[PDB]
Amino acid sequence: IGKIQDSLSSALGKLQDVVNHNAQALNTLVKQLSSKFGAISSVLN
Amino acid sequence: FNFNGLTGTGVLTESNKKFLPFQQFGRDIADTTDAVRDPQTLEILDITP
Ligand SMILES: *[C@@H]1O[C@H](CO)[C@@H](O[C@@H]2O[C@H](CO)[C@@H](O)[C@H](O)[C@H]2NC(C)=O)[C@H](O)[C@H]1NC(C)=O
Repeated sequence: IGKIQDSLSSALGKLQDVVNHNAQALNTLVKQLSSKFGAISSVLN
Repeated sequence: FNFNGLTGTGVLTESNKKFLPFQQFGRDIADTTDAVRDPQTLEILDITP
């Protein structure tokens, strides 16, 4: 039990992955609010 | 609000960031305006939704 504590204190990639994927998708969603898709601008004003 | 071209909506608040003395407004990651500089008094103000 004393070695678990060292090996961690010094591995949680499966938890870090989930977080990264969700953030990478939420950023791609917002970065699409600045494309024209074939219009004169990206702003309704 | 309209700051010499920047058109937007939101609450304006006194800031504590420091632009460089040629930068007008600040942007976030994902590219949304979140700070401005008032042209007349030259102070930085945050823009919250
Ligand atoms: C724009 O004009 C206003 C006045 O019309 C300037 O305001 C002055 O600011 C100084 C601060 O350095 C004060 O001492 C003066 O009393 C202010 N004048 C008035 C009438 O309030 C303002 O500074 C100008 N913009 C810039 C960037 O200088």
